[PDB]
Amino acid sequence: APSRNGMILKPHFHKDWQRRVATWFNQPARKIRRRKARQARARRIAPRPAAGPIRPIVRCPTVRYHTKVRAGRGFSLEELRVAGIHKKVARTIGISVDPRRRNKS
Amino acid sequence: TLVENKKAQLVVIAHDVDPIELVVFLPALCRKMGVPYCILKGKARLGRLVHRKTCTTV
Amino acid sequence: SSHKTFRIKRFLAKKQKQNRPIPQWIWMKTGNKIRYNSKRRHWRRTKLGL
Amino acid sequence: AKIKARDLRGKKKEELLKQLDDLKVELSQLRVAKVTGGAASKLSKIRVVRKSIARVLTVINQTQKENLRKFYKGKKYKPLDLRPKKTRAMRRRLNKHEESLKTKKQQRKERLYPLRKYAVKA
Amino acid sequence: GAYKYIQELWRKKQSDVMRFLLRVRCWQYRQLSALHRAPRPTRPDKARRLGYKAKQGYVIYRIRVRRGGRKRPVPKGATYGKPVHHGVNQLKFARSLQSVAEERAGRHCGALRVLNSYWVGEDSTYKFFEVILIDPFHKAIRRNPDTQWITKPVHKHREMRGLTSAGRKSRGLGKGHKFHHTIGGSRRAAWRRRNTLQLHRYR
Amino acid sequence: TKGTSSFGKRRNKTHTLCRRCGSKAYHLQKSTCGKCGYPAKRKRKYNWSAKAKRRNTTGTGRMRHLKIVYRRFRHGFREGTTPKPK
Amino acid sequence: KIRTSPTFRRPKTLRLRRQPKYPRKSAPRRNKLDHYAIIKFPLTTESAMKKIEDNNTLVFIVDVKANKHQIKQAVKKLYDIDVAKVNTLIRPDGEKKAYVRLAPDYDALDVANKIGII
RNA sequence: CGCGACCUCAGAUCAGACGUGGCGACCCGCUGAAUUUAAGCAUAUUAGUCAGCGGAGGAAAAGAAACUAACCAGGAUUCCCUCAGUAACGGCGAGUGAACAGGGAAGAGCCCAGCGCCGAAUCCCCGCCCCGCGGCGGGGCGCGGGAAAUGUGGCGUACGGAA
Ligand SMILES: [Mg+2]
Ligand SMILES: [Mg+2]
Ligand SMILES: [Mg+2]
Ligand SMILES: [Mg+2]
Ligand SMILES: [Mg+2]
Ligand SMILES: [Mg+2]
Ligand SMILES: [Mg+2]
Ligand SMILES: [Mg+2]
Ligand SMILES: [Mg+2]
Ligand SMILES: [Mg+2]
Ligand SMILES: [Mg+2]
Ligand SMILES: [Mg+2]
Ligand SMILES: [Mg+2]
Ligand SMILES: [Mg+2]
Ligand SMILES: [Mg+2]
Ligand SMILES: [Mg+2]
Ligand SMILES: [Mg+2]
Ligand SMILES: [Mg+2]
Ligand SMILES: [Mg+2]
Ligand SMILES: [Mg+2]
Ligand SMILES: [Mg+2]
Ligand SMILES: [Mg+2]
Ligand SMILES: [Mg+2]
Ligand SMILES: [Mg+2]
Ligand SMILES: [Mg+2]
Ligand SMILES: [Zn+2]
Repeated sequence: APSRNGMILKPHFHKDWQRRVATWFNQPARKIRRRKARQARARRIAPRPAAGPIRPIVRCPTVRYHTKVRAGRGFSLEELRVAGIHKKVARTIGISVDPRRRNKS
Repeated sequence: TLVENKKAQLVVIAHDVDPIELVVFLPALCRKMGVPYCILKGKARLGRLVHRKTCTTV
Repeated sequence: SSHKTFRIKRFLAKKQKQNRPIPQWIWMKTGNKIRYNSKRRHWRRTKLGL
Repeated sequence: AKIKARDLRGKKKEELLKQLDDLKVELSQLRVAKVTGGAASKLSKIRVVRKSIARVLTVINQTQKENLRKFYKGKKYKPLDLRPKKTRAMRRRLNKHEESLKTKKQQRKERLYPLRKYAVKA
Repeated sequence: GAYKYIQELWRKKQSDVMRFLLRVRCWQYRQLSALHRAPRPTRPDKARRLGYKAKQGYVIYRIRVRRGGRKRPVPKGATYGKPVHHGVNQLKFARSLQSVAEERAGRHCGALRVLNSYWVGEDSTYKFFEVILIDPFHKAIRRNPDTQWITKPVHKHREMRGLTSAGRKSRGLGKGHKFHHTIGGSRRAAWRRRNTLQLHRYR
Repeated sequence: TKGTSSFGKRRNKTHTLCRRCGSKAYHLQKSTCGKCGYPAKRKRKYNWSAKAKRRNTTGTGRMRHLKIVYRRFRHGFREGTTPKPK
Repeated sequence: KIRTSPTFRRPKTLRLRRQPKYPRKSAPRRNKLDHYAIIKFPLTTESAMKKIEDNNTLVFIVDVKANKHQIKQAVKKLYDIDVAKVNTLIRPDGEKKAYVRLAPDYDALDVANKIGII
């Protein structure tokens, strides 16, 4: 029953919501585990860059973000064949490659 | 492939291949390419030429 | 009944064997809390199921 | 005196059997004495005789089974008793050689493009 | 290659030649029982393109599925409930008849593993499929590095869990904006991810 | 004669002990167990009785093989070898 | 050959006999029901004494898996005596009593004296 | 008439293997209500939820676009924040309800069929010899036996490939 001036609300609590309540008490443990696995991988790959392969320059898709660059998936095959590196050697020497990327300019 | 490349001087075809569709196309192909073709009684006797149990065509 | 099966006779034999009071020499153990056998069974009172 | 197990490995099956039979006869006499009403000494020796029976039998079984394992060691087919009894899944899993053998194509790929060791200057 | 010619033959199912073949084969499979082993695949090209090979350890089972829809097994058509749930006749089964076929084939052949299946005929009251099964403990399969993936225990009873192609077809999974109610592992996974109250420690 | 008088005519039983689960729930005329369904290959178990589920499960019995399995897993299922003799 | 019956019966084929490439089990099992393990102890009650004195019988308690033939052979082996007949019953406790009557030329009193019950 | 092939189909306590059933907190595939809310109730809601059935693993499922976008374009799958209680659905009532882009955790890609070319160049099994042997494997020898031309192995797969 509404009473006086208020804002009428629509709580999505009509299902069996108490059966699915995902708590976050293991969040610090998860952070510790992630950091420990990160250190283990970094020490395993001894001299290689700890952050994996290099990645290319990428423009964000939509008009809202198309003024910003970021890191993409991998370098494109046109870029590889213009740089002179081989498709199957780039990954061995540590360069991210994807055959999906086009080059419109 | 030999028939469609014209390297076969004649073709022998079995008559009782238990899916007939493995060779049902073959006579028309052989006629169109020009090579002679024959139907021989018995894929078993045809496969006796090779050392195998059965052969459809040679 | 007098007409029994081997299985039922064996079961009755086991129940009769376990219907027994405790020996007194266990009452003098160190960490002993048992005072009597609380799983007794009188034929008239408890009918054992079956 | 005190029947142990170290002094029984070097013996032979026939005297092992005769010692076992003598021990069984002694145990039977002890049980008769128990039922008729005897001495606490014999009542206590009953368990000693039983354990002596147990160790004689286990020595016999161990010698027999080790001999049989030596017999079947070189053969390809051997009894399920002599096969290794790991878990069922570990018996069904791919064995070491055939889960490591690999195709010629991808082994050629590995030999043509090995993963290099590299570093990047800061 | 003759396989391409066979491919176009089986694409021209409507011609008189294929009509004769389907009529005869359907009659023969109808005379036969509902679950039997075919010595050879009836469509070698189709089985090969589905993943079959002429080796030892591959078997083909030809099985028959009664045709039609699924009616609700309710006593005397009395669904005690609301009118929305009263229908028992025009209902349909979520899975496909090919998937049902593979399921019962694998169920009978417990020690074998189902790869795929194809269509070989149909009449008014029955459909016929040939299921391609693999014996996982044959050494000719165990020692092949490109097909020993089927020996792993994780692939046990694929057709029961809907991992074969026919089972995947009825799961509504795939890339794109059409399959939005499956993003995640499956439909249940998407539902569970969406219907859960994430309560952070600090909210 | 609805109660006391009719209670006196009960002299032959409808259930006996079954071979599988040992409970007095083996129906004689049906030849089926009321608790586990003995003739059926699969154990009779339902999700609407948690108490019945926990009364007889893996945690309730002797664990004859599976406890030894746990003990052997702790060391990795070793076989064929013996500790270094003195 | 011509057919004289309008039925078709499955022809009888050659059924070859098992030859195992390896025995299923490593060794034959040991007979755990031997003479010593088949007889446990002789009864020493007043009824047993009356029986041994009067009917020339010997009263033993054996295990439930023994039959009269095995009991007779076990008594013959252990005590070197001849056995006429054996009566058996299973007691309400679970043990299986045995009444063993001896041949007329043996003396049950002497057998009891040597075995150790009196 | 007899004999010999192949094809389909039988019987074996034939030689060697494999499946069954249990637990089921998490996972996959089917089946699937009604209490309740709507201040009545039938669509709707509860809810693809409980109950029921089947199938696994140490994780499962998914997964390398028949994608998103309409930008100066991004680029497998899975998870977290936000998008957003939004677009939309709804006796447009009660109620229900995503995804794209953005930031992150992780980051790995590949293989067939088909078209072709290589004297089937391919695989399984039995016997001897040598070694290894508690994951049954390596090598030599058999005018040894089978599978396979109704198609095995090598190169090769949309990023093009072959000569
Ligand atoms: Mg108020
Ligand atoms: Mg009473
Ligand atoms: Mg290849
Ligand atoms: Mg409905
Ligand atoms: Mg449904
Ligand atoms: Mg998969
Ligand atoms: Mg479709
Ligand atoms: Mg009745
Ligand atoms: Mg069950
Ligand atoms: Mg056999
Ligand atoms: Mg199961
Ligand atoms: Mg209401
Ligand atoms: Mg109300
Ligand atoms: Mg009402
Ligand atoms: Mg409704
Ligand atoms: Mg709904
Ligand atoms: Mg449920
Ligand atoms: Mg497990
Ligand atoms: Mg997986
Ligand atoms: Mg692709
Ligand atoms: Mg907002
Ligand atoms: Mg909903
Ligand atoms: Mg996104
Ligand atoms: Mg990272
Ligand atoms: Mg090929
Ligand atoms: Zn039962």
